[PDB]
This record gives sequence, C-alpha cells and structure tokens, in this order.
Amino acid sequence: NIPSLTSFAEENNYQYGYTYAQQQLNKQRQDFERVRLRPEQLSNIIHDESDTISFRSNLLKNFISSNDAFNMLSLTTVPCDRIEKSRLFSEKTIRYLMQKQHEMKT
Amino acid sequence: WGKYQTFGVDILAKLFSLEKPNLNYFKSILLNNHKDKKLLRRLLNLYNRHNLLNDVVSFLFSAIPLQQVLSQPSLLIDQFSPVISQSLTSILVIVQKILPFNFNKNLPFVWLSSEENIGSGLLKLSEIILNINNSKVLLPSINISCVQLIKCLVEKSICFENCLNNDPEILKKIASIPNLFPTDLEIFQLFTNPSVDIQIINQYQLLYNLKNDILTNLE
Amino acid sequence: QMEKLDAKLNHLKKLEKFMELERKTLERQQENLLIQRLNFNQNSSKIVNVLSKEEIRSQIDHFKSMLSKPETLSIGKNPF
Amino acid sequence: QMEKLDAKLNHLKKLEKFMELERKTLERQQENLLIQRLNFNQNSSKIVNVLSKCLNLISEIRSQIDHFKSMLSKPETLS
Amino acid sequence: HSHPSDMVIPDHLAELIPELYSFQQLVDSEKRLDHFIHLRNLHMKRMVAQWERSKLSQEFLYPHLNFPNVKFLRIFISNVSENQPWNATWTMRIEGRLLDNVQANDPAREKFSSFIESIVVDFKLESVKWQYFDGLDIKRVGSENVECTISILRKSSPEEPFMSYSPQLTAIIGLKSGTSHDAIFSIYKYIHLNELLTNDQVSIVKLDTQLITLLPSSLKESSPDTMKLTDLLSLINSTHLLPLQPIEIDYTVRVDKASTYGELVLDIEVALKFNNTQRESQIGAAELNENARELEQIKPKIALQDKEITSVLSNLHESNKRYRFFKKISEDPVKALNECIASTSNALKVLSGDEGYNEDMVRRANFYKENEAMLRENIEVILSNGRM
Repeated sequence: NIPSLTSFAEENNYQYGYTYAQQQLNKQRQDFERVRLRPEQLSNIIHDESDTISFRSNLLKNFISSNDAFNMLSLTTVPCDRIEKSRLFSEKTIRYLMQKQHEMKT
Repeated sequence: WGKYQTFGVDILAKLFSLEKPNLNYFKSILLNNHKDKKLLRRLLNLYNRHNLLNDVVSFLFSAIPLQQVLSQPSLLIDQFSPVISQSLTSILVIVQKILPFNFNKNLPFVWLSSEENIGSGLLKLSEIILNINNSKVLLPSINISCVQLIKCLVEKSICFENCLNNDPEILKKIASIPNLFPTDLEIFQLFTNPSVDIQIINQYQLLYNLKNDILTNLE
Repeated sequence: QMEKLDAKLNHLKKLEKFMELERKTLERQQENLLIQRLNFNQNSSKIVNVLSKEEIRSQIDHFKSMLSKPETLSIGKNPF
Repeated sequence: QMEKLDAKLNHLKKLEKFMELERKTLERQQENLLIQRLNFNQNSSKIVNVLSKCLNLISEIRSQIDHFKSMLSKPETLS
Repeated sequence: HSHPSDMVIPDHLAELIPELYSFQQLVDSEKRLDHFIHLRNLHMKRMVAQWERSKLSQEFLYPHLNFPNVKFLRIFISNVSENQPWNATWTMRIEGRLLDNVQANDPAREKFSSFIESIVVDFKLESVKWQYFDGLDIKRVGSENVECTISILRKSSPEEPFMSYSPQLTAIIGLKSGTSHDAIFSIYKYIHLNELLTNDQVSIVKLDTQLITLLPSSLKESSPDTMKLTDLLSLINSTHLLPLQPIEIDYTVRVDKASTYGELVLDIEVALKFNNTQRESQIGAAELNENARELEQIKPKIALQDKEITSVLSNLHESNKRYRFFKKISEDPVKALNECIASTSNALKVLSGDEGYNEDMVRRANFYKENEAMLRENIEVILSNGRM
C-alpha cells in the first residue's frame, strides 16, 4: 500500500454533494489510514502521571493533613520557651563530615 | 515516563516534507504582513544567537534512546523503530537543507563532540541493527540514515571550519573521537557477508574514504 | 568533590583521545605498508616478465631465484 | 548523594587500568609495524640491487630498457 | 510506582534553602559520570570484540617480543669418508645442537631427536624417513659420490598457524608465510586500490594478469572471466595454502673431505603453550567480566541508598506543606483563618458527594436582583419548553 499524496487530494475524494482508478486508490487509502490512525482500545491508557491523578484521594489526604497539623498547632499546650529545637545534623552526617574533613588533606 | 515527546518528532518529521511554506518558514525562523515582522523579531530575541537551532537539534537527538537500547537487545529497537526513523529523518533534513552565512559558532562540531558522543552511539546502533536482521521493516532505512548522518555531520564540520576559519586544530579533534569511523576489519566483514545490502556497504565505504581523507589532510 | 570529579573526568577523556588517535595512526601506517608492499612486488614481477625477452640468462635466473624466495629476519633469544 | 558518588569514584580505577592494557596492546602493534617495516626495507633493497645488477649485465627496445633504468635507478618502483 | 515528577526540587524550596542547587547540580554531576561509565562499557564491549576478530591476524601472532615461543637449533651436515685410494666410506651424519648455554654430551637434551617433527634427508644412497638418539648416522656402500637434498620439516604443531603459501601467491602478496587471514585480507585490500571491484552486486570481481596465475590448473588464464568473489574466496583455502613447512638445502657427501661436525651452519628454530594463553582477546574478556562482577556487587548498595533518598524527599515535601501552612497563618491570621474554614467545609461537600449553591446565599433577595440577566433567559427557556 502506502498509497500516495495524490490520493489525499480533494479532487479524488468525496465531498458534501447536495471513476475506476479513484475507486481503486480510495480502497488502499481507507485500508491504510484506518490501521494507522486507529486508537488503542486496550490498556496503557494511563499515558503519564497527571492523568490517573485522583482528586478525591488528594482531597482526603489534604483534609487529614490540615486537621492534624492544626491540632499540632493549637492543642499542643507546650509553651514557646519550652519547644526544644531539632538538630540541624544527624548522627551519620556528623560522622561523615568528621571522616571527609580528616581525609581532605590528600 | 511517557511517550508524549514521540508525538513531536513526527510533527517535525511530516512538516519538513514540503519545500514551500513548511520549509521556507522553518528556514527563515531557524537561520535568522507588516505587524508580524515586528512580532517575529520580538519573539526571536525573547527566546534566550542560534539557540533555536541547537535546541531543536539537541531535542531531536533526545527521544532516540541510545543509552537505553545500548545498556541492555531486539525488543527495544523493534518497539522504537518509527520514532528513531522519523527523528533521524528530521535531523537529516535540518542538516542537509537548513545549515548551509551569518553563523558565529560551529554547530556540527559542538554536536559531534558534546561529551555525550552521539556519533559513537549512532555507529553502535548501526552495528546492532546490522547484527539482528542478518543474524522489522524500517531497519534498512535506519542504517543508511545513521551512516549518512555521521558522514554529513563530519563534512559539515569541516565545511563550517573552512568558512569560519578560527579553529585550525580540529582535524586532530575530529579524528580523536573514540568510537567513530569504523575500522577496516568490520568493513572487510561487511564486504563478505551476502546478507548485507549494497547501499549499506556503499555508505560504509564512503565513510571509510572520508576517514582516509582525514588522515591525509592531517599532516 | 565536584572538583576532583571533573579533574579525573578530564584526565580520562584526554587519555581516551590519545589512545584513539594512536590507534588510528597505527591502522593507517599498516594499510600504507601493505599497499606499498603490493605495489613493489607487482612492479618487480611485471618488469621481470617483460625483461626476459650466456650471462643474461645467469643474472635473470639469479634475480628470479631471489624473487622466488623472499626472506625475513633472524629473531630469537640470546644463548650466550 | 555524596555517599552515592564516592562509590563510583572508587569504581573508576579498574576502568583506568583497562587503559594500561590498551597501551600495552598498542605498543605490541608498534613492535609489529617496526619489524614488518624492517623486513620490507631489506627485501626491497636486495631486489632493487640485483635488478641494478641485471640491468648492468644486460648491456623500441633501447628506449624501453632505458625507461626501465630511469624507473629503477632511484627507488621509484613503488610508483 | 516510578514517578518522574518528584525528582525535581523546582523553585519554592531552592529559593529558601540555597543548598538544593548544590544538591541538584550534584545529581547532574552524577548523571554525566555514570554516562561516562556507559560509554566506557560500550568501549570495553568493542575492543575485546575487536581483538577476538583480529585474533587470527598476524598483528598479534608474529610480535611476541617479551618471550617468543621460539628456540633456535643448529645442525651440522657431517661427512666422514676414508679408506679410499687417494671401499669409499659414506659415514654421513646430521648433528643437532640446541642454541643455549648447553654442551654436546648433555643428557636429555632438546636435540633434533627428542624434538623434531621430521627430518627427511632425500638422498640420491637410499632414502630415509623420520617417524614421530645422539645423531643421524647414515652409511651405505658405493664408490663415486652421493648428493643428498637435506629437507627439514619444522615442528608443525597445530598451534603455530603460520603456514606457507603457493610459489605464485608470494610473488603478489609479499608474504613467504603467514596465516589464512592474511591470505584472505591482502588480496581483499589489493582489489580496491586497482578498481577490480565491479557492479551489475559487489560480489563480482575483475580478474587480473596477476590473478589468472593464481589458479593456472583451473584454466582461467584462457578467458578473462569477471567472476564472483565467492569462487576466489573458495579458491585460496587449499589450492595454495598449508604446506607442512619444509626447509631445503642441497649438498653432497664428498669422497676425500674429512668431517663437517664443526664447520657448517644452519638455521631452524622451534614452549609453544605460552603466547596463546595470555592473549588480549581473553585477558580483556576476563577484565570485562571482573568489572561486571564489581558492578553487580556495587549496585545493591546504590539501590539501598536510593530508597532512603526517595524516603527523605517525601518527608521534605511533607515538611514543605506544613511550613507553608504555618507561614500563611502567621502572615495574616484572619484571612488565612477564613481560607482554612472555607476550604474545609468545601472540602467536606465534595468528599460527601453533595453539590449545588450555597443555601444561605440564595435564600436572600439581592441574589435574584444581581442575577437578573440569567433568570430572564432561564424563565423563558423553561416556560417555552413547558416545564414551569
């Protein structure tokens, strides 16, 4: 097949109305461009991450994540002088930067 | 991740097939009725010379998964033969019919030696595709597309150096690509196997005749 | 860390370029040697098959006998 | 990320050693080229020397053999 | 669930924490490092495959200049002939001497007896053979003179692939010996430089005056036949190749000369199981498999690190959400405390499944005075269709 560019012309094709070579080329045209342009009627209809995203699950997760983070704010009756600060380094990041600074003189 | 970029390399492959409005407009955009003259000259310098050409060619060198099909052997090329074929067709159109003067930077040289070594990737891909069909429709076109693309990139690099004439020591730097320019032993292998084509070994022997003319002009 | 990474990367890339250039030069010199050898032997055989048409019999047979057995080098170990 | 990078930067040394293997192979090919060049030179010299001996002992025809002597007088016989 | 989305720290965190650029261009600095390993691996898959193809070639067969598998061995062609008037004696001999620091009376020496394939001295008295001692001692009777063509076959083991060629092929190729790959490659590179390649297909090859004598008995010198290359490659396999390597020397045992036990020279060399072991086509494959085992050892420690990288990235996004929620409140605590309520009851209306307008908005009369436009449309639409 792989019919033509002349078979795609408007003269050899039907229009809103109101030969043999044309009716032979339009067989191969409609037999080529209906196995090429047909959509996939099976799975892999996900196509990406941002099509199977769920508004209901994210809305439920945000309803939980706002409620518990607001219960963290108001109901935690620890005064501001008593809120102890967290460490800016870990127990492993403080070992690796003692190791690499020891090995930095090479 | 998603095959959405593979749709763009077919828009660019089919819209380059007309020498009139489709390629004249693309030529005047990539290289350079009375208000859009002001609009186009406003949009082109809002896009941050020749950043558009190297962006389009570097994106078309993406979506050819060289790293993925060469990491692990026939399934991935049998799945990605149309996107590879149309991307190589688009790059061949841009190389042959757009690049030949207002340039100020050597674009085929910074595509050939851009630390990713896409020419070696195309040569290994041609080896891989030549080692499946002789040991599934588009592959004889893809082999000749790869070899002709490497040949046209090297020749346009030398021609751009002859036009610009600012970097004289490039004949060393072209011949110092670690897996370009296939050796005489694999071409000796290709001239013996009956399962190969005629145009494949013709493009290979043309590439080797380019390799010899590198080393003669080197000194 | 980034500096040591880019230093070793540049060194390995320059080593790759040097090895590739030397391999290309070796392949070129091998092919040129083979071509010159074929040319010399073809020319010598052509002029000896032309030239043959006493003393000239002895010298022509001497050159044809020397051409019939090309020789190589004496490469071995050192006994003493 | 730095613990991830240091593993590959320790991995690079074997790929460095493969370059030394390639340098060994290229030096062996250089040895082959030198020995084959030496075996070519002496054979070409001996053959052109006994060719000169034959043209010394040999003496539409005269101009042909004198053209042959113009050929093999200098080592242009590769051309 | 390999999400490509959450590998990006796009703008809102990198502007606040400047180390994230130092993180992000770290990761990109890794991404061009591993790719350099990838172009390394396709390099090491290449050169080994380059060398197993060129294993047969004499680029890696004749140079072995660390230790070549060859030991030279000289042989005296001796002749003792007395008891004649000056019974003509014919004590002809062949003596083998290993070129070493070795002696003549050395016990268990690598002579021409312990190590020679064959020495077939073809005499003109009675011819002798050598089926695979301190010397070759031949003596028959006779009177006048005897000439003997001394022929020495070298140790023609199957692991020395350097074989001789035809008397014609040496005149065109230039190699008096070598492997079959040189015999298949030298005429191949000879064809292209004198345009004997033809097209009708690449297989056809014009013959030459130097190539009609390649096959003189096959009768191709009678017709200049531009034939296929297949007949040429099927020609040079046993029509010219593999003579089991002979050396020859012509000499006569003389009637009056005394001896040649210490006067005559020869040149025959030979151990052989060294250079075919430490070849680059197998050492490179062993190094490739070593690096592959090292990659497969180093990979799960990388995967266990990537697990924790993703688990810390998820906590970074979760903490970014709570930082934004705690900052927008602290900036304006009356407008954020009206957006926190109006997006909580609305977050319940959607999750419950209910829909519609706000009940307390549409209950008043100014709603139907500001929406005077759409009601005159909808009342006519419902009345004209007959549903009012």
